[PDB]
This record gives sequence, C-alpha cells and structure tokens, in this order.
Amino acid sequence: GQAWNQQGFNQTQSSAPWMGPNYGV
Amino acid sequence: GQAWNQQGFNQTQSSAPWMGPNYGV
Amino acid sequence: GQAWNQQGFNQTQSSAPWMGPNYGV
Amino acid sequence: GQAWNQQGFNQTQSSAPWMGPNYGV
Amino acid sequence: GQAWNQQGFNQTQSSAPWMGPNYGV
Amino acid sequence: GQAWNQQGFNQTQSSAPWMGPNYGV
Repeated sequence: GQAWNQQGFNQTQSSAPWMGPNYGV
Repeated sequence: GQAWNQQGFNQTQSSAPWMGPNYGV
Repeated sequence: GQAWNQQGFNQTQSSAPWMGPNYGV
Repeated sequence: GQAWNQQGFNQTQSSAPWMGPNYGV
Repeated sequence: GQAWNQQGFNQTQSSAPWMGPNYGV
Repeated sequence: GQAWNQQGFNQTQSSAPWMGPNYGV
C-alpha cells in the first residue's frame, strides 16, 4: 500500500559558554 | 492502505552559560 | 484504511545560567 | 568600576507544521 | 575599569514542515 | 582599561521540508 513518511527532523540546539577565573583587581 | 505520517520533530533547546569565580577587588 | 498522523513535535526548552562565586570587594 | 554582564540569551522556539488539503476517499 | 561581558547568544529555532495536497484515493 | 568580551554566538536553526503533490491512487 501507499505511504508517505517523514521521520527524524529532531533538531537539538546547545550552548555552553564559559569565562575563566576572573582575577579583576 | 494509504497513510501520511510525520514523526519526530522534537526540537530541544538548551543553554548552560557560566562565569568563573569572580575575585573583583 | 486512510490515516493522517502527526506524532512528536514535543519541543522542550531549557536555560541554566550561572555566575561564579562573586568576591566583590 | 568592575562589572560582570550577561545580556541576550533570549532563546525563541517556533513550530509551524502543515498538512495539505486531504481528499481521502 | 574592568569589565566582563557576554552579549548575544540569542539562539532561535524554527521548524515549518509541509505536506502537499493529498489526493489519497 | 581591561575588558573581556564575547559577542555574537547567535545560533539560528531552521528546517523547511516539503512533500510534493501526492496523487496516491
């Protein structure tokens, strides 16, 4: 039989910035 | 039989920023 | 038999920021 | 003077699926 | 004076799928 | 004066799938 499929498309988005130890004197 | 499907599309979005130990003297 | 389906689409959104120990003297 | 800033991070998430006119006879 | 900045990071996520006119006889 | 900057990082994600006119007889 006929069939139309669309699997997947799971779009994952990540963001992990970082600033190092700030010795601001 | 005929069938039209759309599975998945689960879009997950994350954000984990970080600022290090701030010794601001 | 005919069938039209739309499964998934569960969009999850997260945010976990962080500021480090602030020694602001 | 010292300053630690984190501007933006406004994460917007959208989803606009569509199934066309279904003449399922 | 000292300053630590993190601007932007606005992550936008979109999804606009489409299935055409389905004449499923 | 000293300055630590992180500009941009605006990550945009898009998805525009398409299925053509389905004459499924």
